[PDB]
Amino acid sequence: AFRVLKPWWDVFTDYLSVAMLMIGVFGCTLQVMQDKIICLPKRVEMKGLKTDLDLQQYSFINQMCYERALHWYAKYFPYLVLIHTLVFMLCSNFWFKFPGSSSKIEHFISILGKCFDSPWTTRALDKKEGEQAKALFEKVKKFRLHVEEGDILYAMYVRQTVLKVIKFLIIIAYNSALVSKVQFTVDCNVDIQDMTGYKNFSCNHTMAHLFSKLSFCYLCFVSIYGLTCLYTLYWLFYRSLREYSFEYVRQETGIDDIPDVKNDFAFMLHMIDQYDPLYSKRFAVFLSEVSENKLKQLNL
Amino acid sequence: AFRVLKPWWDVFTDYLSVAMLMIGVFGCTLQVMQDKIICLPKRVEMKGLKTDLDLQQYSFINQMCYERALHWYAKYFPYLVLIHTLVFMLCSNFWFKFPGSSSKIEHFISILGKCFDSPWTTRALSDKKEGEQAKALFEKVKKFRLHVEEGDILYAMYVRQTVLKVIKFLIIIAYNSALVSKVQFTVDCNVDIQDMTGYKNFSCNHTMAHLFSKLSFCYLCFVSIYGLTCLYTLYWLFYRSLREYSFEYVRQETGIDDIPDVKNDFAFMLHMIDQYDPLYSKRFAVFLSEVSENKLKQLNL
Amino acid sequence: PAFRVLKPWWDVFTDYLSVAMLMIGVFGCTLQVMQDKIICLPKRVEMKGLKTDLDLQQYSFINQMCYERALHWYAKYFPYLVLIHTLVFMLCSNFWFKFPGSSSKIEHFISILGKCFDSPWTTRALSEEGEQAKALFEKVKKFRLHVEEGDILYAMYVRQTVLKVIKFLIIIAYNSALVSKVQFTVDCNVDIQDMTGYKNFSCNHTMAHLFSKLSFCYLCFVSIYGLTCLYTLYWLFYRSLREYSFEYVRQETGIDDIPDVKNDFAFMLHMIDQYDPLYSKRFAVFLSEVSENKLKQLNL
Amino acid sequence: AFRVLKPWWDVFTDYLSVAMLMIGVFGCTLQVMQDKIICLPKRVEMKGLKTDLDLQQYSFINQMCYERALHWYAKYFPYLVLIHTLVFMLCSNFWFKFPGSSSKIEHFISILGKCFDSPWTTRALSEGEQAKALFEKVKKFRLHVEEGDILYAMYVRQTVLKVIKFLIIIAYNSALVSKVQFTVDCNVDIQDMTGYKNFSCNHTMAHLFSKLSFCYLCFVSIYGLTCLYTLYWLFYRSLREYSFEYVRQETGIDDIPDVKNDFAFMLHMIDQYDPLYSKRFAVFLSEVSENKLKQLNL
Amino acid sequence: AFRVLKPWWDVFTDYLSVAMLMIGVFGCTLQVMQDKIICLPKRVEMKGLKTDLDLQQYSFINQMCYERALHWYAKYFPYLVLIHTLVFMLCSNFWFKFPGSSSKIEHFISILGKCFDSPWTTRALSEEGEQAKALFEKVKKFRLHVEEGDILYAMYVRQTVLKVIKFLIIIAYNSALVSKVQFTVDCNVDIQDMTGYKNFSCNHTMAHLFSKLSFCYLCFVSIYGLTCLYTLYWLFYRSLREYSFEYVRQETGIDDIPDVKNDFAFMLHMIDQYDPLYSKRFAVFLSEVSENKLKQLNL
Amino acid sequence: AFRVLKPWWDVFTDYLSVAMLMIGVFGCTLQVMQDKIICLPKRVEMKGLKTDLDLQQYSFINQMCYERALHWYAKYFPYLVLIHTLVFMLCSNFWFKFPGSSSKIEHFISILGKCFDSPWTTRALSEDKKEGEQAKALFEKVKKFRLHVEEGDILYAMYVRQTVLKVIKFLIIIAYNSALVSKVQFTVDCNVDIQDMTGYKNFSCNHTMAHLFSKLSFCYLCFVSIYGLTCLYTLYWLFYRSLREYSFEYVRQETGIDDIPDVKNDFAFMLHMIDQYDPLYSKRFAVFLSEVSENKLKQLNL
Repeated sequence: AFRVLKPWWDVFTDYLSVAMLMIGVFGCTLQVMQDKIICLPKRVEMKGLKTDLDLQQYSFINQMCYERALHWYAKYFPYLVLIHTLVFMLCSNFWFKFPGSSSKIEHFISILGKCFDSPWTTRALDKKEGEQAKALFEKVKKFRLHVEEGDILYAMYVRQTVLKVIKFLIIIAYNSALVSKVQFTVDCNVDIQDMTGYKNFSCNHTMAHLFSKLSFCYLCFVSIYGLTCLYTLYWLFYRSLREYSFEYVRQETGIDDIPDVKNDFAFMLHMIDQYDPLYSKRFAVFLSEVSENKLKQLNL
Repeated sequence: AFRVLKPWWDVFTDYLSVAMLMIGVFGCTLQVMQDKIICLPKRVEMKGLKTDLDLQQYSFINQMCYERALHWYAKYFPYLVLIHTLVFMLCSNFWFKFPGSSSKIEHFISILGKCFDSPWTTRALSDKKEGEQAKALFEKVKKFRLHVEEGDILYAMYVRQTVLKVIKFLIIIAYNSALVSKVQFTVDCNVDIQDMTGYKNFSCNHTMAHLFSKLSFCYLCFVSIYGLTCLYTLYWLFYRSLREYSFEYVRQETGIDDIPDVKNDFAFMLHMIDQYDPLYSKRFAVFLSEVSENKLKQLNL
Repeated sequence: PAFRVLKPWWDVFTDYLSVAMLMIGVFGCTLQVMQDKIICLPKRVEMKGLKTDLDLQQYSFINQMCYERALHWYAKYFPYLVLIHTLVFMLCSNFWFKFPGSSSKIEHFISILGKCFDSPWTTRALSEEGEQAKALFEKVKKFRLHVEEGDILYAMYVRQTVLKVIKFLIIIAYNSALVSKVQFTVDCNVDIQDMTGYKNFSCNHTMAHLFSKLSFCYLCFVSIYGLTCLYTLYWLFYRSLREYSFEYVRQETGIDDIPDVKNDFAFMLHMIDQYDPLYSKRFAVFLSEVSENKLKQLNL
Repeated sequence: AFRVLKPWWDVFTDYLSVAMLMIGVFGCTLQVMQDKIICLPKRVEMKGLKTDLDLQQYSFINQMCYERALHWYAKYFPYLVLIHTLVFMLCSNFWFKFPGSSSKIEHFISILGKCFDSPWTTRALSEGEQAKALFEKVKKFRLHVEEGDILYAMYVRQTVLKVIKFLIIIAYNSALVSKVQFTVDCNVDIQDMTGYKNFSCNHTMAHLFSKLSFCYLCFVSIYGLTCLYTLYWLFYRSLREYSFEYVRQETGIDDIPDVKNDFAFMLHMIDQYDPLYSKRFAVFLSEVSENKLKQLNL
Repeated sequence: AFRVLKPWWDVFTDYLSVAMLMIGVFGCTLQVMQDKIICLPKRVEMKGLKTDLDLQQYSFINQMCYERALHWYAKYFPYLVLIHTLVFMLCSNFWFKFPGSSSKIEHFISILGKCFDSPWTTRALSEEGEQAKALFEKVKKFRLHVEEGDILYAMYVRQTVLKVIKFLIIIAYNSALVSKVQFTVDCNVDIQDMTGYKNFSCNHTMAHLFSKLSFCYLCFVSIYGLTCLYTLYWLFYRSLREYSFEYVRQETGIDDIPDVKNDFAFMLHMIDQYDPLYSKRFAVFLSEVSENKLKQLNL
Repeated sequence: AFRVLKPWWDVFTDYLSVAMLMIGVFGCTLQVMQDKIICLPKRVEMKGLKTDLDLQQYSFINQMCYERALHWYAKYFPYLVLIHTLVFMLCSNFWFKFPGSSSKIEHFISILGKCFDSPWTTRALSEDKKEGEQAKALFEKVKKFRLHVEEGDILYAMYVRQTVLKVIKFLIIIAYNSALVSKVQFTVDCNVDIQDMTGYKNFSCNHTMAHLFSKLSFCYLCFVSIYGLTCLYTLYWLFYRSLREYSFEYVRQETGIDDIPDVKNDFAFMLHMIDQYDPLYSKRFAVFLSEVSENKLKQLNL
């Protein structure tokens, strides 16, 4: 379970991602359920000017004008938003499922769940209990040795953060670059004259008020997501958390003989701190020696 | 079950927000389907005049008019209502959802639950496990009184939340009241798409106008209620100093005149939870006297 | 859930009729926006048809101006008014377990009723363990010490029925005074005479002969439901339910000491009794000093 | 559930397969919607030339033009993408769920899981009935699976075929992705009925189709590169043998046997998921452990 | 459940049936989604001739032409694919759901299940007793009931023969008249008084798409034919009318179990195509010395 | 469920009938989805004649022509198929659902289940106080039910009449379908008289969905013919053996316990019809039907 294995960063990131997906879906829905460009030939008691063009030559005119006079961004913005949202979504689903980094999370979560609600921790401040305590101590030592050398628990996190930050920067730049070229009334000087007669036509993209407005809203939302990502990166460069400073536990437990948590164990403890400040205490409790000997002696 | 600390105000808030969201959804659904503008040129057995304009010049006329004539409010009111309603709904839920502030409320609620159910309180109100449980509850009460009674952080967050809600309510009422007088039926569009189409001035009729305007008033009305609730809210936390309680009535009630008058976060939480069921306060304050510790020790002894 | 016994027949009939009225309102709104509304034509006063010579957008301007300033306020937005009134009635009916004191007292009473209805010791005493009887007795003291001190829940149903009756009267008045304005063929004289060309016009509001009939049906429902609330006046006005006197149980059980409760305990007891005359007998056992003394002696 | 027996050459490939299925679905949907070709007869302040052709002869013109004047790839690209994607999925599907050998894989998985948490495993690292049953299961595995070939060959072909398919897909969707254009120049002979001989056509979904085709080219390149790396891994380890050296030297047991053929292949493949079940299997397969268990049976 | 009797033939048959049903569904979806034959009257600065005929007359022309010009395979092809697919799918999956052998299938399944995880079976094969004796006696009685009568040795044979015949017929028809699914044809309808013109040229819009799904379906039919031919070859090239527990005698220790023939032979031989050792788990009940040893242990 | 109370005849019947319903449904779809008669006015390098009729006068022409020009069978075929299939399906299951005759079948099912595998049955058929109690209870229940049921004929009359009605309906369906199947053609000729309004009197109509209707009707005739053949065969097998008296002659001769007599009327019919599912429950229910079993149970009570 990752409910406790998710800092304050990755609930706001998740909510903003879901909001972006909803915005993109609505934009694409409006793009599909519309009429798009509707162009007519420029003519350079009132009475209308009878253009005298059929209902198929007008379909050809509109088709050529759309994909020869409307810029790149204005015509596919929902697709670009959807793709970038997919990138920022499945760039935060790797380290929880990447190759070789799946079993360790489950093992650590199982250990944390198992070694939490026991009488020994409360009594810190018959044969079955002692045997279970010794088995838990041996398993904890074996697991801590297991996650002690190959530490894919910061490289994955740091890499995910770096990719997220780079994507945020590029997305903001691109979005703010061309969001000035999505206009309503374009002047398509498309030259197909041997068939449809008229030379230059004017065009009026239908959905170009929701396009710019949705682009501004999406740019603001992506700005918030990028600032949150930058702050999360800053927390990753504010203090070397590759080892844990088990000073509070050692001082306020009376069992100050446990080794200091380092590498993946320290990373997991620091992350769990954002959930509840007792899981690392539980691991340290089932990470000592004198208390283990006392448990063995009380087992008999 | 963080429901004990949610007064009648936070109960009406969810319902009013749901009503506003439903109104917005219906409005957007209506604006999506029905053809919006139907504009025609003007003349600025009586036979009908023949304009002689095709079925694409008519669509261009309609598209230009329904983007250069109809005002902003009438064009996009449902979206504004949806955004404002979502913001208002989110604001109230961000008092206990503050990152890292869920712990204090959870501890207070669980400690109150453990204090309101033990038989030790009734025994003191006139074995072996009883004294141990009473002593452990007293120790937990001291620990919460040590940590959960450190600073008035929570009472400094609800005040800000209520102030923000009031400011938003004033803004929403002002904007809607000022600009809900420009959603009209027969607007006049004077657009110079004249060489292309043929005629200069025209009249337009936003089909889904007389409905939307009516809906607006409903929203305005609903908004008032929410704002009004906030008003009474900004009288529970303003007319009295809710950061220093006084459990003198309960102490005189059960006889033990030894439980002190709590202050700061403990006082705020007690005085806020009391309005839901004003009896758990006495039970909670009961496990705050040295008589309880002495009785637990003697019973254990 | 678990509230099936807090409803006399009046509540059940009201729920059924309200569901039906909501269904009718939904169907009405679907019809009101499902098909072609008012169709209007311009009055023009060997056979030969008269050629009006009006296009297919001039006609839509005519129809839209002549079906928003000619049909009366009832005929146009009728189904919406029906839906609004149905929702108002539903909220008025189901607001007995939402207010704070209502929820608290209802929770306490429901818990006590569930505990007592499955009390084997109650049946054992009624035939002529250990501290479970004492726990039940303490729970009963808690219940009829918190709940049985005032009529907090007794005014809620004392006002909700009144409000529902007033609303029923108002609805009958409105839908019966303005139900003669839904006429099929209306005459609209709108002065859109320069744009379209012809001044006066006649209109047929196609979906009228159905809708008007529907209104009658709606009134019929809002009649029967109303009368139901009327009888709910009697059970709240016939004899003072402020006290419940289980005098019959005293003779039928052999223990002439069961208390005669009053106030909100009495109200809830009488109402639950109207749902089923089986909970009172079972719950009376843990309400007498004789049973407490018998349990205390049997412990010895 | 075959979740452990899946190297890095089994996760990214599956994900890219899902992506290919999605791209094909979107393309097929788009071709289902929209209108396709819209063609008009050419002339082989200016009033437009009145073509003056009915509304059914125009449908005849468009129907002829979009059948005799649009290239094979561009006319049916989404269907081809879907078919090729399903084909490349099916081959990988039977790799670990082959028709007539799924029993062996499940048996090996069950035996490995049982051997993972043996009570004597920790004792050797530092009550005989369960150990005896596990020893019997291990003996059954050594008798049946170790003598059984024709399991590594399946995982040889289920990577050999995909490489050829990837090369062919790149080749086919390489050249014929320059003949998916916008405007064509149809010159058909329907002149006695429609009236005009040569006409110009403008396929509607062509730019988006070209973009989606380039995207599918990139994703297929990724999948093919993953397959090529997997094949190179198979061909750059000679991993049809077992050499219990690390677990033996780390435990001290001097009776660890060497597995060949199917057991060796399974060990080498699962050796990417976690290098711990191999130690448990080696411990269960050490005859000194069996002798110690027999002595302790007293 | 009954999946135990499912050789490679059953897997291939189920898969190809799914594929054929998919192709037929995708065809009959488009069979009426788009518009069928668009036909216009032939005329037997370029300027377009004006036909001058209304919309209803054009609808009548199309209706007469695309029912007097398009061949009995170009028009109702998807329905033919669907009918043939249903026949070739319900011809199989009839052994397991036919009265007259459904009880036999149930008895075979129950006998397989009962003599599979017997507590004494572990001891007997590797090296409580009353239950094993009861199961053995019940199995023996069931075998004696099913000993005489090939009520199951001919059902599968006839099903395979039927599928072979249908495969040959389908690969004859659908490959002999796949030369008429075509684009523009020449309708020579005679409706001249009403519409106005005699000879018309037509274009069946979904032509060079049906004539490709046709080759796809012909390939799928060929594949299912190959699988059915191999199954038939397995059926009538080796003597499956009598089993042989030769390996059991030389690999278990009880050299007195007889060879069950007829229905028991067919059921055992078919099961052996899925997992051989399972038969061994029942072979312990095929020796009377096993019952004697069980009685001795119970003694 | 009395699935075992159903011969092969009703195994395929309530299957083939299902198929019939399917065809009907499809037809109804192709009756409401696709179009119908598109009739045009008759005229008794050329240019086409311009009829000069609008898109509503053509609607009135088509509506009158395909209501007074297309015969009754072709106008509504599919509804007839659905109704006839419904009649056959309803008459199919009026045996085990009628009021006042479901009880006997349920009692027979319960008794057959009790006696199918009973330790006393095996003990008597091989060559505990609870065992004796169960055997005595079974013998008492069997003795009660034997007098309870086998007095009338409410178990053979129902099936005989149901088969008779099904055969009659199959005959009628074949007659009607094979009779008026030469009146579904493409080009019918509507010489209607609406000329003061439209303008032309003699017009020709071409029912759009005609050939598909003829093909589906031939299919339905074939399937109903198969069902009729099955009904006829079952009828021959039901009225030739005189199943009102069943004697376990085979069981008596292969067991030698000549104390179970021959049942009569309804019990005989129920046993003989159960004989078409599994001839193992028959001997099982026959075993606890002799004085020897009750006598042995009474002796074992001591």
